[PDB]
Amino acid sequence: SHMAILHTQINPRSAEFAANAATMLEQVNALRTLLGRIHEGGGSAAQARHSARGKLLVRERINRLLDPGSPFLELSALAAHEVYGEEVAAAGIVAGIGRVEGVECMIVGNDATVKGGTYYPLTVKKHLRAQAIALENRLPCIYLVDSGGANLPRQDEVFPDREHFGRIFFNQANMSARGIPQIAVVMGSCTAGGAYVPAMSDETVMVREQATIFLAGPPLVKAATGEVVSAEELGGADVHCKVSGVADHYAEDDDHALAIARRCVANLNWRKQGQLQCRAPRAPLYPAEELYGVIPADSKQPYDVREVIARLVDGSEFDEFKALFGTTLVCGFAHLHGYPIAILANNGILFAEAAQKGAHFIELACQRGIPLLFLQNITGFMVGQKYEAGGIAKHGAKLVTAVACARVPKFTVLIGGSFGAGNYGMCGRAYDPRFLWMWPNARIGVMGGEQAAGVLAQVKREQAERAGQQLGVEEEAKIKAPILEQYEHQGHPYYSSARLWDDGVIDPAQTREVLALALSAALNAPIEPTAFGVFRM
Amino acid sequence: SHMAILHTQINPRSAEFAANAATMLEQVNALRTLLGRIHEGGGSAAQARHSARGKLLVRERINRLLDPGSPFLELSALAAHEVYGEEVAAAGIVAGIGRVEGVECMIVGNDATVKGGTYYPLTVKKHLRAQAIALENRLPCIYLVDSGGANLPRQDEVFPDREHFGRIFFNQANMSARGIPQIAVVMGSCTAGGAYVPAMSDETVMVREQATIFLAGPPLVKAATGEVVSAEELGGADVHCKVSGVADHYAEDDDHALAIARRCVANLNWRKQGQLQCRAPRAPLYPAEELYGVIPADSKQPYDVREVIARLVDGSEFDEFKALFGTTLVCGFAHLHGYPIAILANNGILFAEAAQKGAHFIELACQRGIPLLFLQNITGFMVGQKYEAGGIAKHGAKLVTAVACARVPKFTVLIGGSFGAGNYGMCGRAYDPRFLWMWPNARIGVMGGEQAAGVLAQVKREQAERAGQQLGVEEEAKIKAPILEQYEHQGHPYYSSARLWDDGVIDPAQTREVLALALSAALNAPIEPTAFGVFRM
Amino acid sequence: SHMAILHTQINPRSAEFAANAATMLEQVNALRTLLGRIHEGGGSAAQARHSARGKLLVRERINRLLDPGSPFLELSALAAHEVYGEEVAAAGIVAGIGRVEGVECMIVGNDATVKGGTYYPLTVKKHLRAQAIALENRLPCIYLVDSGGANLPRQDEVFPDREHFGRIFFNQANMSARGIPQIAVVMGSCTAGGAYVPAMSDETVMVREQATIFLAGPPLVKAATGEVVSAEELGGADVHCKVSGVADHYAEDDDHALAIARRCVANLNWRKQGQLQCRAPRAPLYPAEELYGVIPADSKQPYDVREVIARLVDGSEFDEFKALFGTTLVCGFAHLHGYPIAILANNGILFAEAAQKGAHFIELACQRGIPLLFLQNITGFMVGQKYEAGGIAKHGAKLVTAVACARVPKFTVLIGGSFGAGNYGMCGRAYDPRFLWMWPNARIGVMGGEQAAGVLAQVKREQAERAGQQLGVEEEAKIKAPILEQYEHQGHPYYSSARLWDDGVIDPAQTREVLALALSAALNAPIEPTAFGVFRM
Amino acid sequence: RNDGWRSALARESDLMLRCRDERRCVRLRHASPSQYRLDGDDLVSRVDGVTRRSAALRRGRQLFLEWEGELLAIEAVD
Ligand SMILES: CC(C)(COP(=O)(O)OP(=O)(O)OC[C@H]1O[C@@H](n2cnc3c(N)ncnc32)[C@H](O)[C@@H]1OP(=O)(O)O)[C@@H](O)C(=O)NCCC(=O)NCCS
Ligand SMILES: CC(C)(COP(=O)(O)OP(=O)(O)OC[C@H]1O[C@@H](n2cnc3c(N)ncnc32)[C@H](O)[C@@H]1OP(=O)(O)O)[C@@H](O)C(=O)NCCC(=O)NCCS
Ligand SMILES: CC(C)(COP(=O)(O)OP(=O)(O)OC[C@H]1O[C@@H](n2cnc3c(N)ncnc32)[C@H](O)[C@@H]1OP(=O)(O)O)[C@@H](O)C(=O)NCCC(=O)NCCS
Repeated sequence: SHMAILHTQINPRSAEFAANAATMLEQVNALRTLLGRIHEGGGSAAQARHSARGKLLVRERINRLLDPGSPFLELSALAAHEVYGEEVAAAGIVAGIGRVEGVECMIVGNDATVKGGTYYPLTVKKHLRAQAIALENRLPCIYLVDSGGANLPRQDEVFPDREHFGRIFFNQANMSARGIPQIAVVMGSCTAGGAYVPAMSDETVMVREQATIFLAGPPLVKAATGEVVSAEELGGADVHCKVSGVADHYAEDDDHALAIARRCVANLNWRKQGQLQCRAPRAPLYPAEELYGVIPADSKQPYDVREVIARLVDGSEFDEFKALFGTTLVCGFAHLHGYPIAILANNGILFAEAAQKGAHFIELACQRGIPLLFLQNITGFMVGQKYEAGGIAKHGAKLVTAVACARVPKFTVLIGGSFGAGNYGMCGRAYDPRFLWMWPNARIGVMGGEQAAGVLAQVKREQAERAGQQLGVEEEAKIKAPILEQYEHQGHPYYSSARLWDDGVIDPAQTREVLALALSAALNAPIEPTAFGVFRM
Repeated sequence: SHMAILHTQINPRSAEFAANAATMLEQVNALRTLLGRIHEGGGSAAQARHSARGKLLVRERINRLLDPGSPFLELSALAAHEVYGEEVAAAGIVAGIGRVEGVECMIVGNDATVKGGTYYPLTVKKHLRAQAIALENRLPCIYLVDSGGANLPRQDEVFPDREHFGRIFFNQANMSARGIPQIAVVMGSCTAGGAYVPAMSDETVMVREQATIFLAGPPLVKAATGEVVSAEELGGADVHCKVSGVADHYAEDDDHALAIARRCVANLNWRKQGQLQCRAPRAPLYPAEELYGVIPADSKQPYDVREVIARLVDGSEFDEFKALFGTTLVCGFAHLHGYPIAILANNGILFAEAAQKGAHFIELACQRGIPLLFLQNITGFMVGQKYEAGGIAKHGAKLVTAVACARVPKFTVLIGGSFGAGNYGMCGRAYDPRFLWMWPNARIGVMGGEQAAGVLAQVKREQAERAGQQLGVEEEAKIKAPILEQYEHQGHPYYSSARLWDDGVIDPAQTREVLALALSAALNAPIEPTAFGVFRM
Repeated sequence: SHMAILHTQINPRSAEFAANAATMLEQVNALRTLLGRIHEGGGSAAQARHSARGKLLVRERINRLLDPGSPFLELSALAAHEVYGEEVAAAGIVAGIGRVEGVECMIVGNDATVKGGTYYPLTVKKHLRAQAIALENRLPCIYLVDSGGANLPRQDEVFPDREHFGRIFFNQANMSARGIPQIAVVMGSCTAGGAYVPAMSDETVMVREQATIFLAGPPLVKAATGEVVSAEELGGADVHCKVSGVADHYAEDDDHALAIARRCVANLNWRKQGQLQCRAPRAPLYPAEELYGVIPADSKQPYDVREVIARLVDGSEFDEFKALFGTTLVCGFAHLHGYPIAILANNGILFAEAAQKGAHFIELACQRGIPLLFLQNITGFMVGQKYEAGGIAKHGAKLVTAVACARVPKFTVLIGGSFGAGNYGMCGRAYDPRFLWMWPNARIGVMGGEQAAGVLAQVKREQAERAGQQLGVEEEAKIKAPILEQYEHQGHPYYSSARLWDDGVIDPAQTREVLALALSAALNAPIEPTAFGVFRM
Repeated sequence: RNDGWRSALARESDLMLRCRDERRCVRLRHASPSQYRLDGDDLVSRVDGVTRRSAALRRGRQLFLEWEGELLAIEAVD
């Protein structure tokens, strides 16, 4: 197959390469360091006042529970960044997937250090986003419960609604019914709300003289028919292991508690149901590092996508479909760490033939049960008068139908720009790809900065035009200023990962290995057959 | 619904009208009197020598068997018309659908008068095509057995291959397994081959001193190890009813035999499986006989098909889809005698637009489980340099994937011309429409008469031109003249219907009543959900 | 298992042995030599005129596309032998089963040299029998398209009916829906008809400045409203890869084109669905060429079939069921190249007992999902008066339902004679065996030569005796003359295999080799549970 | 079994090879399954009663065949 090879056209030594690769690497270091700040949790401050109580820290608990040197894919680490008034580190909940007794598991634990471990609106959002990845990929769950309650001041966005707290219990009882084990490890307070996480769980573990599961803690209980009782007596470790039966395992401390936990995942009789014709893994043909310089620094500067392709696929072998047709979208088959995959990567605009090309590809992929890989870098659909009269509307629709209905495993990664209709036609957040990721250089928004200020301000002088007046360059310019800056702000990865519009910002030169981890993980769940809606011909 | 109404634009009194209606009705009376000829069987001659044996004639046994006054839809009457050297009326076997004990049943009996009832090649194709209609539409079976054997002189096209004789037994045992009762009433000789028809059927009836089922009749058995025995001693009615067990009911004679038969269909605990939301049946808005004058007499004369639609649907109400797009193909919903139907009638040529229009429509009906009705009057797909480079190829193809895949009841009536790719894209013989019928004015061929003489003679003078020669007006006019007529003749309904390329030529004026009958009949069998192939976008 | 052994009774050195072996090996050399003639194509003549155009020859395209050194099972090569007036080698289409990127695939390509590669009647039947095998056994399909049109002169047997061209597209889109990939490589012209083969196929490949897909070529297109255009501009390779979208891969030439196709089969993510308890493959105990002398040379001479079995099964191990009962039919289990198979071979006549024995076996075979092997050498059922009054009829029927209803893979090989009822009770052409083959010695007919000339002339003298006279040796001898010779001709392998009544004639000593290949290849698709009709006890 | 098996004719194997710098599409049509067998790193030839064994072994898309002192390499055309 020395024909399906992608021979590069990039010189790793060029000056222009070193230029891109430069500001790229900076971007990455930018992320690097932030992610470190977030590792601190509630700051050395109470974080140390934690270990004080003889409690192991969050991320420490995770590394102890994991398998010796197992990898760990973390989710939305930039969670709640510069979102709430105060600093709410990774939204006060660290979640990720990792090997635990030879099983790819979904793990979630609260950072008791971050504002008392309570649930801010996004803590809930992150928690629930985890149970999704969990139900969607059949990964058993391990809840390392150590939370206050729900953040009392912002309850309006934390208690009522459908996808608000309590939907945690919903997904939970449903996961235990669809046979995805629900394991609970209580290592702190667990008053009211989170009191159900361990109550509603196949198996539950408590740390003595530290764990506490009660509906109303002593503050609330005293505020009841008086009564003043201590934590340990109301709902301590010994009360629910020897008396009520809300817990199942009596652990002597944080380290014991996790060890007990491992054991549960051990008697799972678990077996993966995914199924692909995976082939032996063979590395790419170009250092995945070289990606740093393939991606231009000048945001709207044309580059060839196949370059990024050649540095992620196995042996940089890639067989291209409708090779020379609506080339704006590149489509092909290849393998990634064994797992075969079908790719759809943007390469520009997106005329009508590009979506018919892509919709036709998704049919072949969905017909062979091969995973889908979307690489977004779309600026939008070519507009025009003949273009619109040509059905760039209905054909675009053709694409989205195919994407929205495709039931094989979908994976998306933003390496350019998610803008307008494009985001949807390329499996954007709303199409439930098993995982959605974002590169440091990529920006997302309904449409360009000035693009929106363009129209938004245009109409203002169209309504003010047939109103016997006109828009003076003084008011129009004050109409666009606020927009031109807003857009630039909410188009940035941090802003995005901060609100969970993606499961995290990643290292461009690490992509290949993230995809392998994911793909494999999603094979814990059967590749279901696909049923398409009506295609608007 | 006073808008879904189709107001006519034709004048029943116009002269151009009585013009067409004239030549139309002339054709129908031509068929009418041909049919009477074929109801004669093997000619008054043998036919009478039949009743002499005390044997009820075929077409009589039938009418005796049906329910008082029930209708009867015959299949391919013009079967083997002017096909074999001699005459073989309705190919020695009559078959059709009629109510027996309140069940729509498939019935087939051979005409012992026609060449001794033996199976000529087409007799086999008929018997078989009957069991298809029976399998596909879930109709129990009544085989009124009275044949010699297989037309020995022409065995090479009656014994071997997959769909030759013996495929009869195949179909039977299968239908018997899919729970479609298989009944048999032997009213005559039944040697060798047809010896299985009764041997392999759920319930079996024989006429005493008349029926005989033996693997080798005495001609064959004497040529075996000598021995000379009579027909009734070898495998008579009493041998197989008291001794062997090859039969189950001892009938006194033809009248009795059929009455015994009625009773079997009596305890079939039979229930229909289809299911549509049919409504109260309301008649058309214009006399169905007005069609005669709707169809122009000049075969190549353009007319509006809605005018024929208006005369078949209920209350001449028709809801048109993509009203004004690729108008070359008209599509819409309506009802026919209650039952809801999705229509597709040709109206001219057929450029890309028309096909997409039609594929998108099939999607809609396939999704609601509404039966499909195709009205063929197609001359072909629009040719051209641009029309080709635009995908008139891949677009015509989306149409056929759609047609071929549709699993709801498909119905076809040829009211114009079936030529080229047209025939396929409109559910032609090859797409399994549950039933396929032909008008007497319609003509079918791979292409027009001279159109084929055009190219077949064309290449003759391009092979002979890059050959240092040219074909003179005298050699090219002799290569085209025989083809010019070959097509004219192999394009006529009788030519067609004689070879079973359709389940019969019908009366333009009864189309609606036939379709009504067919539909209902097709509802003894469930409406399947449809799965589409890949659509080349 | 040193007892389930078959100890031969044949002396390889015997004179009588080399006797049969003599004329056997002679018949095989007769085939060997015709086949060679058939690989000539349209003959050295135009065959060279072909390579002229820079086009690889059909059988070559085939060997270049196959796996290095892979086997290849050809299909009906004697196709249309001396059938039409002219010589249309292998019916202008070669097709068979072979490895392509490790998948057992169905390949079909036309011989541009044979009468312009146009579709003759048998061409269409061949092309369809390939897609039966492909749908029946779930084998991905590669059509190497390079055909003219449909043979215009004989259009009435090529265009209309269900079984005609156009059922090619039907089968195609259905297969695509069933998930049996559909690939097309156009390497020549492809006007009108064949124009859909590429348009209706998951993936499509074209050779530039060679391939051309247009509904109406220049001849027919000038015949439209004038217009004079070249073939490559009308529907060239560049037109359908850059502009229209009716193609997907742009090939530089035949060799490229084929290697491009391989790659598509490469990412099929294909997996076999069959599944038996196959075991270590062990070879026969007697050289499989010993067969040549096992089969007597005197057609009507009895031999023990268990002898042909010992040279096909693994380690000539065969456990016989109903050992000594209705011995005219040998029944047993064995393994063939690992795969476990249930055998049914004829040993003479076929009394009622042999059918009951045979039915009861199929039942065992069907309940354990063991594939079926039929060895046809039956002359018919035993006639007589007490034999018929004994139910030989009903009983022979019991074996027929069982065969027709048996849903595990069935395989038939004609090693003697297929005559009458026998052919059907022993899985003949009409009972859909996955594959059915013929030896050079075997003969198939509705009945022996004179046997039919017997009855046929017989009634001729009975209708003429109850008419006041009789048939003198003068006219009776002139009535049997024709029949006697017609039958001898229509019973010979070449006459059969020409009309596809079988998937070809094979080398008696290769039998085992074909069977293993076949078996393996039918495991690409699942062994379904079986459901019997009602058994007339 | 890549023995080039075929219906009734002889084993066919068309190989698009390349040694030194000259490509050849080898047509291997042997009816007598013998000629050259090969085990381990050695090609054994039954050249008319006189069996001889010349070393040859493959590595990647390249096969080395010691032919007359020389050690030529053959690989597949693309
Ligand atoms: C959870 C609890 C045991 C904390 O124990 P602790 O380890 O001693 O932690 P502290 O009391 O020091 O709490 C420190 C932080 O927790 C925050 N906090 C705790 N519970 C909170 C709540 N429900 N809402 C908002 N903030 C809360 C406080 O705002 C405080 O913030 P600060 O560090 O910036 O000053 C205690 O706050 C408690 O009993 N809360 C009950 C929560 C509840 O009843 N929730 C019901 C709603 S589901
Ligand atoms: C069928 C049979 C009982 C006819 O009884 P009948 O009512 O007296 O009719 P007749 O014998 O007068 O038959 C008249 C016609 O039948 C035709 N016929 C009957 N069986 C035929 C056969 N098997 N093949 C060809 N023609 C046959 C004769 O050609 C004759 O034609 P003709 O009128 O032009 O001279 C008698 O022909 C018979 O015994 N046939 C057995 C058929 C058989 O054994 N076939 C085995 C193949 S599956
Ligand atoms: C197919 C075609 C391109 C041939 O190209 P080519 O490689 O130059 O081959 P030639 O033109 O030399 O054809 C030679 C033979 O093809 C035969 N032939 C080609 N198409 C034929 C057809 N459709 N019907 C009958 N014969 C045909 C000719 O009879 C000729 O026979 P001959 O060698 O005994 O004289 C050309 O014949 C053509 O354009 N035909 C179109 C076929 C068509 O339109 N069919 C539609 C029906 S679905």
